[PDB]
Amino acid sequence: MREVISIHVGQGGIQVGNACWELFCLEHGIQPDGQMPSDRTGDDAFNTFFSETGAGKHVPRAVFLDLEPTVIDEVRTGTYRQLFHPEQLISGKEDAANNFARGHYTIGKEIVDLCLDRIRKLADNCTGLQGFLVFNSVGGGTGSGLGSLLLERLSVDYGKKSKLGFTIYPSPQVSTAVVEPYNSILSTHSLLEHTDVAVMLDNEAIYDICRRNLDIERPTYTNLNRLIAQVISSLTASLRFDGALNVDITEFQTNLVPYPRIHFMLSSYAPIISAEKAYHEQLSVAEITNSAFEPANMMAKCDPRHGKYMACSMMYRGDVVPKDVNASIATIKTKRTIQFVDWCPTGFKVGINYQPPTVVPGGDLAKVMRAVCMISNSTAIAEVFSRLDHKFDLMYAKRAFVHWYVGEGMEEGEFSEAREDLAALEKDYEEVGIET
Amino acid sequence: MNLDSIFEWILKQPINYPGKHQDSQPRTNPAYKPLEAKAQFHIIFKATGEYIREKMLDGKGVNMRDFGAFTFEIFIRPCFVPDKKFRYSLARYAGKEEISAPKSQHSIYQKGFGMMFCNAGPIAASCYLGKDVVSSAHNAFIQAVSDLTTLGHGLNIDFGFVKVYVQDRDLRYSYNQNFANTLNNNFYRLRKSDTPTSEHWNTTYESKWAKSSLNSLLKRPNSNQVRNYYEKTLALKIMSLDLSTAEQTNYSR
Amino acid sequence: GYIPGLKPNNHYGASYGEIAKNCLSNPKVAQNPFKLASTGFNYQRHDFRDPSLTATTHKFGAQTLLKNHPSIDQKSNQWQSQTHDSFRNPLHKPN
Amino acid sequence: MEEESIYNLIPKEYVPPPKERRYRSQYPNDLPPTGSTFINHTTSRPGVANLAGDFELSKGPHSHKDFCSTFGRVSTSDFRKKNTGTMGSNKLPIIKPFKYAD
Amino acid sequence: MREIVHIQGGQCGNQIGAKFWEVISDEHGIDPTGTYHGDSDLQLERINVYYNEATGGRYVPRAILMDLEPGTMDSVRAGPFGQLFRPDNFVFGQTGAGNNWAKGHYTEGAELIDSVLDVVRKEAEGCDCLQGFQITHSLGGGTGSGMGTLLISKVREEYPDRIMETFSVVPSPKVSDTVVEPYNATLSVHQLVENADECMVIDNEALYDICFRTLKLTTPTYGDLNHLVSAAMSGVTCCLRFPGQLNSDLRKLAVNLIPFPRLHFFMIGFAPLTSRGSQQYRALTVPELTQQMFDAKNMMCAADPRHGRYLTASALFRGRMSTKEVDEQMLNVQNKNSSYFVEWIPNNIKSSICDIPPKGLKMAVTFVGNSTAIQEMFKRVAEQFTAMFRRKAFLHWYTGEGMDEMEFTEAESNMNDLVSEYQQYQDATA
Ligand SMILES: Nc1nc2c(ncn2[C@@H]2O[C@H](COP(=O)(O)OP(=O)(O)OP(=O)(O)O)[C@@H](O)[C@H]2O)c(=O)[nH]1
Ligand SMILES: Nc1nc2c(ncn2[C@@H]2O[C@H](COP(=O)(O)OP(=O)(O)O)[C@@H](O)[C@H]2O)c(=O)[nH]1
Ligand SMILES: [Mg+2]
Repeated sequence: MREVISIHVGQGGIQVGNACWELFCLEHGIQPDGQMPSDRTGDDAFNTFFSETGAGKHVPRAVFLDLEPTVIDEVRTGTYRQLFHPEQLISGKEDAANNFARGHYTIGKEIVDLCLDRIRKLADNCTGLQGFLVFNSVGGGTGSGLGSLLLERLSVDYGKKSKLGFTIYPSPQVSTAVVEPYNSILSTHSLLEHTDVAVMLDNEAIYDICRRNLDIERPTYTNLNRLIAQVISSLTASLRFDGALNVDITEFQTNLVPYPRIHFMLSSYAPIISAEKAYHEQLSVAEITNSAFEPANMMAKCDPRHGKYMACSMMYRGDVVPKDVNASIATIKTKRTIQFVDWCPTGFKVGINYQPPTVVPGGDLAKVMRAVCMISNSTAIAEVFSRLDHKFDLMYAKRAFVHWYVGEGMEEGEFSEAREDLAALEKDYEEVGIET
Repeated sequence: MNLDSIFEWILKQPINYPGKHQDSQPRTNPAYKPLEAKAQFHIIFKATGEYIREKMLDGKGVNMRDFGAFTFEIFIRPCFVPDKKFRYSLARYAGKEEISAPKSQHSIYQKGFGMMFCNAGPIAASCYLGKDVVSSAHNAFIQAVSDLTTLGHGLNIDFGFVKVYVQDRDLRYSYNQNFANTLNNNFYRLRKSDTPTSEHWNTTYESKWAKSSLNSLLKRPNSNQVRNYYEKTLALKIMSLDLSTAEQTNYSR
Repeated sequence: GYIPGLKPNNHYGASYGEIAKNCLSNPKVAQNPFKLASTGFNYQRHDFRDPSLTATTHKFGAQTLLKNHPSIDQKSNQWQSQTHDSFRNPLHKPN
Repeated sequence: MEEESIYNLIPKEYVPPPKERRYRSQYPNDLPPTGSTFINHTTSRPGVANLAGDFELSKGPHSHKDFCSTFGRVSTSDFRKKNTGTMGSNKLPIIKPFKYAD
Repeated sequence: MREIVHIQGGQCGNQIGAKFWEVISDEHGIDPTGTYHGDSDLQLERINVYYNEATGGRYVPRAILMDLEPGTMDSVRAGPFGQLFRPDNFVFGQTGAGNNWAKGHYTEGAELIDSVLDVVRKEAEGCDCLQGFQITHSLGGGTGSGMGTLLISKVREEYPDRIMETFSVVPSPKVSDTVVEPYNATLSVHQLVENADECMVIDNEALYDICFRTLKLTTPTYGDLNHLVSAAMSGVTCCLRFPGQLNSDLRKLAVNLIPFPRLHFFMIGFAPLTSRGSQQYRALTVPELTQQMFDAKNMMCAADPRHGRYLTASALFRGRMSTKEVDEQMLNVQNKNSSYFVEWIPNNIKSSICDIPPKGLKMAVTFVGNSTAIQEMFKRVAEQFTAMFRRKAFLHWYTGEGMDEMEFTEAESNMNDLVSEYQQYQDATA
């Protein structure tokens, strides 16, 4: 009776939702056609993600948005053609061309109304709506712009419903576009006061994880999407599987957000081990939680050793026992390389689930009986904000590429106020981090 | 319609003839004040009229893009043959051939002798206006076909030495006798080898333009004086708001 | 993106999915009756002549049009639209 | 409600706070990532970065930065005199007291 | 959906367009009879970008062929794939321009261009969603450099919101077959820099050098140069026509390649080009593709890219490859050449991936780069222009057809100012 609605906007959001929904279908046993696996053989656990249509198949509680017809048309052609509602894969006619102003003032206005129609058409059906999940690529025009418009409209239309954001900021030095700081800072302004929880998913860190652990020297976007889907499944499995210590979606904001302004945080996962050397180690809960807190395993390119810890939420799925979790937490607390802020004596919220992680054919991970996904709030996140700020100031000093944004209806003063908002956001973190 | 009602006809509906001619445009030279829409539209046609004969005084004739062609026939007598689009507007006008040309010479430029273009360059420079606004103004007026398609609306368009009449659909024209005798005096103009082929680089364009018939249509004002007046007026523009404040009394004197 | 048969010969009143299925499952849209290749040698192999010519002059000069026109099939709309049961069962799909 | 009076004339102006501080950032602009192995090509680094979380990341013999590495190129009197080369000038620097103990 | 139309004019433009349409027909599997025989499904999904569907099941390019002389088009019609082009779009004169800019822009261009404007309007209105226009022509020819520019101005003022592309053949001073090249080239450049949204210059002498040095073939011909130009042309729209890891259309390229409106001149290149007796020895990998991409000899223009600094560049990768190695190589080549990359913009290279390599190939890359080194050719053209203008050579032909030296003075002033403000950013420091 509890439902979460996933919003996928932009090419990155679509391509991560593909893996997420493939993982969900495989984990719940639903065929790509949308049916139970043939005439070979319900626990009513699929209700969190799927809904019964009254005759046979299930329909995912998702909506796809894009202005580029290519990805959506190719999805429609693909083998998951019969799974989604035909009018849930909303597609545009012209791309925003990496322009935030286009997708926020010119093109996205003719599609946001239809998206709102579809989203309320999905929301009125569910009775126990837990919240919303949104996936978008920040370094993209239509992605950031449409995400901004959707968040702004959803806030006023719904009020107290929680929203979770899994954004992908540009990497510190490695990227694919040349104008991404602009729409990056603009979307940062848009989401700062509109999203309740933001989870950092920089690509460079995931490339590092793959190279170091999975021993893959030729990785593509598919591996990154599979890892993100595993993170999402580990986060959500408490809402649909029995466990010894349950945590609901409403029980994350109330434990990881000390103040309303500060809700930016990064995630981690463990174990991430290739099958060639996977279980030639014991994978006790102690070493998997040690690997999770290891700084090199951060899913975002940040060093927690450079700042204090605010709060930590970690969830174990498998055959863990609370006493072992307590022992591991005590060991981590006694460890000196990791330090917590003074006004937070206890900073761990633990959840336990008995559903072991599922494996996908053609994947890279190994079939574990134990796993842990940890999301932490720390003051060290400000380094990415600082390095992103420095990049923007270089181009903006010489009016570089500004005429492309001004000519699309955006006022000149937007950049200055966005810079001020980044400055204030940085203002918050260092002030709260210092000892009283 | 005496070449002035056409100006009124073009102006009173902006939607049917949109363009930059409908509103005033700043002059290229700041020493010249702008002109209102009707005044600048008349000034342009004055300069074009002066431009046409000056080229026509030479052996080279001129034509418009879609309104007739100022040519001449050599056995020198001009006729101002019309254009095909302008010919379509005429209904009872007989298509009598004037200039005898063979099948080889098909384009109006080829069957001509010294065909020109009436470039917007010299016209814009003479009137101290932009090139685009003059071009748009010509395109606005060259749409006399729409007025001509309507019944009646007789036209006697002068713009200088030619005198062309337009009946219901008939076309008939008259020429200045003095200009006609001018063509038949000294017409070295036809051939090209008369010049010693040395002054093409020795003589600058400014010397040729200084002695040209253009740039003498309008009086040249004092650039310093008009700037002094404008700056003085602009000073009174902004700060004359208050009159009460004195801070300098001078009661007795 | 471009379901082929819809535009050139406009399809009549029916569902978009149904007409798309009909114009994709149809023959043609493939196979070489002429055996040319896109690489550019069978063009000089072939002749490029249309066998629908005759003669002219001194009597009639319009000439019959190309084969891009139906024949025999001239048959009224109510005939196609209204038949009782001789169609594929809409919901048969053997299990 | 509202009350009419003379003193309501000449309404008061709007006086907002002048300006908030432009910024304050204590992280350096160029922070080398801990495990960033994007950078180890043509360097004696076994597929891992510094991994020590060092702001500077001092570089030794190989490094990774060159001005004109791959497409660089666009006098008789000038030449190499006595000891301009690396292996010339068989001389040594001067001494320091040293610490060791730390 | 987001389809583009093709406009070609002049002898060089028609020659380029013939080979371009031959390559397009081959890569979409279109026989000279216009019958689709693609081996896959998605060679037909996006075929409407260039091919219109008519009754009888045949496909047709939405191209307009135009010139003042019918001599070129009657020859191109009799060539291979000549039945694809449609004589209804063929508009021709009967006089020609004779390598004169005045004739091809004022007398014959104006009176004849109404019909081609009509046909372009018809095609554009028939198109559902027009992505933009592309035009191929030469600046050393009379009818081309004049009439193509006038048509560009007209279509630009009629569709300001649509994008515009041109593939321009700049004349070269070493191998020059026309003695009046500086005049019409400068005149056409003056209007092109003002009107065209994107410009990509092509040099015949650079093509000669590339063909003789990389391919190492003894007998170059215009066919090979046309083929290389056509491959480079199709490399830009590969991402638009086919799915890929990172889709990118022409609008996205302009945003990422245009820092300021006036700087819209690019040089292009294609990889891999290998001598047929050596690719058994070469290895087709991402590093090899990137190094041949950034090699100066591979550039399609005589300008040396290492004489200036790259403002920005774009790379279009073709083939099933991961974003891993492409972005690694981009970052490495940018870090290793800090001298040649301007420093006040960080990460000035854009990378896009599409999954369709050219037929018979596994991987290929098309390079579009904006570098401050294009000013050199403009300077050398200008120096010839002023030297041959000071003596008033061959100006009687031009002044006998409506123009005066004030237009030339205005054109040369704009070109020199463009060069100055174009090299201004080369020396700029943060
Ligand atoms: N992690 C990850 N990021 C992706 C993926 N696909 C795209 N991105 C991100 O998306 C950014 C560029 O935006 P696009 O995905 O091309 O498309 P967009 O965000 O919708 O914006 P537009 O290009 O205007 O359509 C890149 O910088 C990537 O970081 C993916 O599969 N995985
Ligand atoms: N690449 C290429 N260039 C050509 C071709 N034909 C002519 N050119 C170039 O075009 C220039 C002459 O252009 P021209 O024929 O006068 O152009 P037009 O007046 O518009 O017909 C020469 O300098 C050639 O370098 C061709 O087939 N391919
Ligand atoms: Mg995109």
